Amino acid sequence: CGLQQMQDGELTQGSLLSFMIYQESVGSYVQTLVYIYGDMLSNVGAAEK
Amino acid sequence: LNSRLSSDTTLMSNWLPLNANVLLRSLVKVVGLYGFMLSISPRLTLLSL
Amino acid sequence: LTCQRVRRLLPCDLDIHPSHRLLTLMNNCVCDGAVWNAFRLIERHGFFAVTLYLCCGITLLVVILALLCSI
Amino acid sequence: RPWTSLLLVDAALLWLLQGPLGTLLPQGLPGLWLEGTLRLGGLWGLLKLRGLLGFVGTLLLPLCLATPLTVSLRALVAGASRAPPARVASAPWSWLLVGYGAAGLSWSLWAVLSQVNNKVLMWRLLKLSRPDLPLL
Amino acid sequence: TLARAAPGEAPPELLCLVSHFYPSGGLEVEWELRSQKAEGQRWL
Amino acid sequence: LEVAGLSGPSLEDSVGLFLSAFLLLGLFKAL
Repeated sequence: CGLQQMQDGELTQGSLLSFMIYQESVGSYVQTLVYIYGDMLSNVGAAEK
Repeated sequence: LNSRLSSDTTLMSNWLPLNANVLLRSLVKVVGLYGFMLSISPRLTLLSL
Repeated sequence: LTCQRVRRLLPCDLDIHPSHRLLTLMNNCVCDGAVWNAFRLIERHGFFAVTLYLCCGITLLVVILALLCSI
Repeated sequence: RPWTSLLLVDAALLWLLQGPLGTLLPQGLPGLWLEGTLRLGGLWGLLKLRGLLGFVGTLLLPLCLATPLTVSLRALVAGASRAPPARVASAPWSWLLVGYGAAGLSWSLWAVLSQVNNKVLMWRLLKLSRPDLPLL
Repeated sequence: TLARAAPGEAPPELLCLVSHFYPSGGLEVEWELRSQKAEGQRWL
Repeated sequence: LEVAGLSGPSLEDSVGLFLSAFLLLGLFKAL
């Protein structure tokens, strides 16, 4: 999608690279947040007795 | 009962040092990264969700 | 991009087990060192924006501490 | 049965809106919004009358308002300086296929997505961890 | 940049700039459709 | 002179349709 936008002229190469870096970083951070929160919940709830 | 008292208690607190650190780092960073990628391109930012 | 000068072979965060890591499209550019550079971010987005974002991130943790203290 | 009836009724409504009914409707974002509202109303009525809304109602609101809403968001981010958007019925079959796919995928994701015990146990753990507040 | 959609009405106004020519007089600007005589209001 | 035709949706258009449908169905569940 970013390559299509850049070809259309909406954003330049540097903007595309910066956005890809930032968006991949936030994707990784959000996946880590979700996984770690679920892991903590599972570990706490497995000790229900 | 002894198995509970010696293993489920370990499970209940087995992740704080790593999971807490990772969660807090990601929480600190995500807001700023989203702000940056909004500054570059809100269109691609909405796409990234 | 000077980050793409080297190929990242280790996980960006070393406290994450390798089996739990993600195979990223952009190696060595999405690592926290290459992204969260204070000087580069201040040059590119301004001092005020970076300071505000860091303050918001820190206030999230302050809110978590306040919630834990309400107990 | 219900899926074929939904497809037939949707096709009939789109064909009607393509004809003289569409000409009355305005052009642009309001035109698309009004077309979507009419589509949703027609589907809701013709399914309530035939008693097939028990499990297909969830898919109605997205399927009918996914095309207009999308367009609006674009005009709010990339700007409205571009040409006025085309109506759903007048658009080619690819847009309808993509809309069906989007509605189905969203429906499946929401089915998968729809905990209290875990939350209360975590709150209990926080209560137990309260004495360690200075260290945290 | 080519032009916008043409579902009916709303045609953009076309500007034709002829720059840095001498003498001022004798210039004839004509509008065509591609060959045919273009239709639309014209002025300078 | 460009004209409006039966152009197919772009990939970004498909992603936007999916996101809009997801948001709308979530809202319908909410209310």
